[PDB]
Amino acid sequence: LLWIPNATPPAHLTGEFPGDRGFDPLGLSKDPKVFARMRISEVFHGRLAMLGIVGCVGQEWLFNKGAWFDYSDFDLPRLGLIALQVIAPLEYWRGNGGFSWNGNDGPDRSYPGFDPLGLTTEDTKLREIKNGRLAMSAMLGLEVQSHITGKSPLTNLGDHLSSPFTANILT
Amino acid sequence: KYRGLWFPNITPPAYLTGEFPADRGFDPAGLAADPKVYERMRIAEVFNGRLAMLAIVGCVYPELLGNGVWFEVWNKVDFYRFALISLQVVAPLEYWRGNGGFGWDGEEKYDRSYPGFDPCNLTTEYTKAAEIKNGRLAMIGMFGLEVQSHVTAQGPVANLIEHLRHPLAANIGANLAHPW
Amino acid sequence: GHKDGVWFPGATPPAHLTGEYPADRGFDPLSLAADPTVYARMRVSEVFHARLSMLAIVGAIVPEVLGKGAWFEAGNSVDGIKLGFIAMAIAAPTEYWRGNGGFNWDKGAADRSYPGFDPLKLTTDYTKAAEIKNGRLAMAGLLGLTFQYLATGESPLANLAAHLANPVGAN
Amino acid sequence: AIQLQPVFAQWIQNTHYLAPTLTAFNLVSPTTPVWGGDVVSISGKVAMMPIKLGTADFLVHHIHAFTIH
Ligand SMILES: CC1=C(C#C/C(C)=C/C=C/C(C)=C/C=C/C=C(C)/C=C/C=C(C)/C=C/[C@@]23O[C@]2(C)C[C@@H](O)CC3(C)C)C(C)(C)C[C@H](O)C1
Repeated sequence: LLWIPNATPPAHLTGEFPGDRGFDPLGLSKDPKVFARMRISEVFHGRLAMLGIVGCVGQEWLFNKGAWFDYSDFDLPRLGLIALQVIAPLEYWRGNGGFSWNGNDGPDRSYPGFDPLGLTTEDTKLREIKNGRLAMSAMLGLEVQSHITGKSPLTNLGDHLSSPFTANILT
Repeated sequence: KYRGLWFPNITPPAYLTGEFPADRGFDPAGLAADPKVYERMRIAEVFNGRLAMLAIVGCVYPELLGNGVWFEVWNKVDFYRFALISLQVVAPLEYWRGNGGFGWDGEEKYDRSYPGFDPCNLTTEYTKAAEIKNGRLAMIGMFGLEVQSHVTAQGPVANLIEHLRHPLAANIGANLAHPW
Repeated sequence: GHKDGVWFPGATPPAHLTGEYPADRGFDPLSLAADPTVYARMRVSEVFHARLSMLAIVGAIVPEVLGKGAWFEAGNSVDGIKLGFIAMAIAAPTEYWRGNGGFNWDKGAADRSYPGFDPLKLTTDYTKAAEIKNGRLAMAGLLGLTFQYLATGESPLANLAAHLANPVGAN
Repeated sequence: AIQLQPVFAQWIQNTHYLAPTLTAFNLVSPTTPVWGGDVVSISGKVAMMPIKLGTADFLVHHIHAFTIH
């Protein structure tokens, strides 16, 4: 499984860890420990992006709140202060690995074991990674689309669906 | 003695073995590492819990009956008389609870956590765990009531009914986004 | 092992406190430091609470001396929410780095209480025991400033100006 | 007198009446007048109109639950 026809798998990535399709052209994960951190960061960027994309489409589609780039409604420093106070111990404990000062105890800091239904395997890890990459792509799309089309992403989908050959990337 | 833990893959403290009801390996702040304190903590946990269970029914039920809200009771009721008369009534009862009996030296050695006031012989090491868990739930609840009292300034049944009627316009997010 | 004495005339030190760590005066009636791993953490927290209190009791007084109002009038002179947001946004990396003992994912194993910032080489046992001593004052002081403002309602320095001209009739 | 109000069914009725504004957004009017609103009347005669529930509705409903059980 490769990202283009036969680009020779770069030797830092062999194919043990899920989501390997032999990419890494810049060789950013040439060292094993930086690869380890990159893996954490990939899955975490993924999971946030998936919440984010559901967030932005859901608020405009399902809850009729309006476009996601409208921020004039609420006071941003207040939400920021609240959000940072709430997120601080949770993002410390995640990075830490637990609650102790020397804390590297207990669970894994990428897969901490919050599965009631017991559905964690290599395949589901791959599925998580693949949906994460798609969501990251989508979230980048939303930002760039917001700055080029100047209107809501569902409005963008409306314009492509109405007339795809006239309304596309060469707007 | 298999027992569950409060957080997935953690390891329990070594002084929490499961020897006592409703142990879930939860003492990160190490407040029960010494055994004699763990004895008192155990009595305190059951007693704070029992009082929170009484409190939370006491707070909810007169508001359900339309007799008033629990944190507004002190404009119809004088606090200082209530608290004087209550401490007069409670004092010999609390005394005897801590004492272990009526005698000056304890004498009639009773359990000060689990006396025998049980006519149905229902006491097991399971019902003990149920009493603890219901109590912990009520303590968390009474914390909720107090914070909700300050933030929303309405009663708890009113707070529930508001969430049910307008779940998006009456929740912690919306109530803390505004000055409150 | 207590050369420098104890908190109460004839008191026995607790069993976990054996005069080994700085500024131990054998004071733990609630036995919060019985577990050693917890006491290791407790030590760092006390020193940090101490170092934060000393910058705070200065910051509550030294502005007032230069005629800027008291500490409870600082809300008039700044935008309270906004500075609170930038404080939380700047504390987030630096507190994480303090806790992690470095910048890398897999911890650092630097002393996270006493990191090594000392170009004057004053790091001695006396100074460690004076950090905590001056610290315990400043915490007690800050506990005063709050309770003085709740019982009175004038400025901190005004309460001192009262007590010299009103020894009997201060309380 | 001593009221027994069917508060769950009232809650459900209200939610069904407000549905066209959030939870069934692309719908114009609610599914029926029963949930609330105005009287539909063809010529003089009433086609449909809101059906309100109170103590009497509570007792009959619990009689129904009894006889089915
Ligand atoms: C792998 C590799 C390479 C690469 C790469 C690539 C393509 C990287 C791409 C990265 C990418 C594309 C990362 C996106 C993340 C998006 C996130 C986390 C956003 C969350 C956003 C959230 C949490 C949104 C929140 C909100 O929206 C909500 C819900 C409502 C709004 O009202 C308010 C806000 C906005 C707050 C190289 C460099 C090419 C060579 C190397 O060799 C190997």
